[PDB]
Amino acid sequence: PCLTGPRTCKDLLDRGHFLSGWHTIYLPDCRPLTVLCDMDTDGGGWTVFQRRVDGSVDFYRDWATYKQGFGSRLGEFWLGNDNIHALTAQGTSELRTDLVDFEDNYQFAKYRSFKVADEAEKYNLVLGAFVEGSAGDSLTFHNNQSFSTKDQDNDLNTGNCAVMFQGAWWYKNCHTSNLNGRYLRGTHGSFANGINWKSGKGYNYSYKVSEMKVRPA
Amino acid sequence: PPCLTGPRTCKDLLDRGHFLSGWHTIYLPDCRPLTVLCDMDTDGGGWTVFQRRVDGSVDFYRDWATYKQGFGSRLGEFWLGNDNIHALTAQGTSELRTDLVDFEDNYQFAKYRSFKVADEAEKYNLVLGAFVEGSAGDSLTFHNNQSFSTKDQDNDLNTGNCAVMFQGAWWYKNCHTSNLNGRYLRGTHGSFANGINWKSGKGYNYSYKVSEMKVRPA
Amino acid sequence: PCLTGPRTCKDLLDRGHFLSGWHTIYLPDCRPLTVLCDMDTDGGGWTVFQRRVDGSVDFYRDWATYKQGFGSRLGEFWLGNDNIHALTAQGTSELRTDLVDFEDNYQFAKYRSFKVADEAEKYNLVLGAFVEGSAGDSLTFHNNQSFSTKDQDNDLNTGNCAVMFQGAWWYKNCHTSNLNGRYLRGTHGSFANGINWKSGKGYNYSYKVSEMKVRPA
Ligand SMILES: CC(=O)N[C@@H]1[C@@H](O)[C@H](O)[C@@H](CO)O[C@H]1O
Ligand SMILES: CC(=O)N[C@@H]1[C@@H](O)[C@H](O)[C@@H](CO)O[C@H]1O
Ligand SMILES: CC(=O)N[C@@H]1[C@@H](O)[C@H](O)[C@@H](CO)O[C@H]1O
Ligand SMILES: [Ca+2]
Ligand SMILES: [Ca+2]
Ligand SMILES: [Ca+2]
Repeated sequence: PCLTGPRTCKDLLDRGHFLSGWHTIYLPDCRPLTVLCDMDTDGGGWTVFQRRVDGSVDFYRDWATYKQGFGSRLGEFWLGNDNIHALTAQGTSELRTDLVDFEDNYQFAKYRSFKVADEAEKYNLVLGAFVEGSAGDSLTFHNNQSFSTKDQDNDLNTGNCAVMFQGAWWYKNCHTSNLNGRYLRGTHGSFANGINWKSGKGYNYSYKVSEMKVRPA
Repeated sequence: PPCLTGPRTCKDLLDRGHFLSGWHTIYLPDCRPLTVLCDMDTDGGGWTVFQRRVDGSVDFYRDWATYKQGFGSRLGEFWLGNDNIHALTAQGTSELRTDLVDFEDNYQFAKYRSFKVADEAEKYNLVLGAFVEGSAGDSLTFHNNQSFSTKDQDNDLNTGNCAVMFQGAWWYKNCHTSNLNGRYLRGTHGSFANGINWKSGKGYNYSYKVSEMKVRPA
Repeated sequence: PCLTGPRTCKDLLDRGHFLSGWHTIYLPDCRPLTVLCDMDTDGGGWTVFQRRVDGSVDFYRDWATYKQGFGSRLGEFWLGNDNIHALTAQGTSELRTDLVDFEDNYQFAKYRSFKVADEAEKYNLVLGAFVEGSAGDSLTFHNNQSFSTKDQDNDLNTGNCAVMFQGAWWYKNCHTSNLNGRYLRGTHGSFANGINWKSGKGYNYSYKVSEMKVRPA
């Protein structure tokens, strides 16, 4: 199947798959991966590597777990850092972030290009220009930063950001966005440890839905 | 353009011991593979679901193209696409079932001897057989023999645009007695007949919680 | 095909399926079966055979229907007794149960082993022994009874305990756990006919989430 197999959800849309769902694709080295395709948002063809929807999965996970990926196809997941690297290493994927609050308001953020490096470079975030988006730009702040988890500190803070904000991210000192934070359901008293996006609903409101997804430029 | 290679319907799949509802691949007429939702439970099981509404998560007020190719998500609401549905019902003779749930969790249903839609050439003309039964009453025969319409394709019998007037996409006459691709208005609504409505069921001013349209070989 | 594909969800996790979802496996007799793998909980690699989550599937069913299996891959289901049998047939696997109340508190129970008797010998519950559950042991009391359903009495009682409590279970005058009971959606005014587990919520409260699952040792 690797021969002439689809490489991204875009190929799958081009080839006539118009329903959002899980399909297998073939990574550059030919490894088959089953991924979530968003065929609807902003013209479709997006590969979704992060989804938050209901609080059912625990995102406070170690480096090994973020490495291989975790969660469920029936709901919330992180595709895996090795997987994300592979999806974004060769070519130019743009990045969309879709956000939904509990009052059912939708907001987004689109970036001109998105790439994460291999495990040897700490899954370094390399992020292109902010394009448009009502959610406002809350990821540029994180550009060119290593990824970190509770058991592996690569931040620019004297503490551990992933522990202080109970998540995992390309934290610097510490964060403006925190989509892998705890599912706190709306406004929360604690500071910045929920699924947050500063420019969007700020450090004190934890989104209901979060999706992170890539498409070839 | 039927495939003898493998399973042509959810019925075939049920027959080969697939007892759980879910997405499965069937083989249409030119052995074109399609992943479809099978209802393995309702009324003996083996129904292929081509329309599903559940939570209002997906926008159903879409244009011709979008309805032609299909839209939505396997995790939730979808319209299988008019090409797909035609392809599904062109060969043979399929029962149609409509299952409906209100927000008190009351179940209603309608059933029809046969259902097909013509190809795009003929505007996905609906061709419906006799009503068999159902607590929801018959709010579909009125639509027998009409072209499909969307908001950017008026093929109806009103001097206006039914799809715009009633925010949906359907085999609009002048205009309708069902509007299952209407807006998801959660129960009662004061607007007229622009919800997930079935006239003989909960009238023109109530929009259902769940709607499912499915076929099965007679 | 058969001699090269996985025979439990564990095998699939060892081959690098880190996300929970439906995958097909091959039983002892080479018949293929598509089962839900929990790749997440407790090291992952669990084949899930029962699942309650939203009360959308009628669990008030007969012998035949429990025999073949019923429900929706998208939601709630019973994998079916001769599958559950086929799975737990040759070898030995640990049963773990996972419960979640309508305020999002987690409770589980593990058992050294779990298997059901075949079509012939009714569906006799052959448990293992309790070992470390925050929801207590509400199943040891059921070890060694036949499965019974509204149309088949195999319990130790004058009336159908399954008709009494609208469930299907290894009953015996009567029950301490009613996982196939009704989804009475939390606090309820009838007795022992919800998705009940004594040690956990008592007899008049019905869980938000229930899952039973197995894994080799
Ligand atoms: C990928 C998929 O299944 N569809 C998601 C949907 O679940 C989400 O609620 C919304 C936010 O844009 O739309 C899509 O991103
Ligand atoms: C997976 C699926 O098809 N969904 C079920 C369907 O069996 C049925 O139409 C309806 C009640 O009839 O309940 C839905 O949730
Ligand atoms: C637990 C299980 O085996 N089922 C998965 C679970 O990992 C996930 O957290 C949940 C989300 O709805 O349901 C299923 O996708
Ligand atoms: Ca540090
Ligand atoms: Ca007109
Ligand atoms: Ca009895």
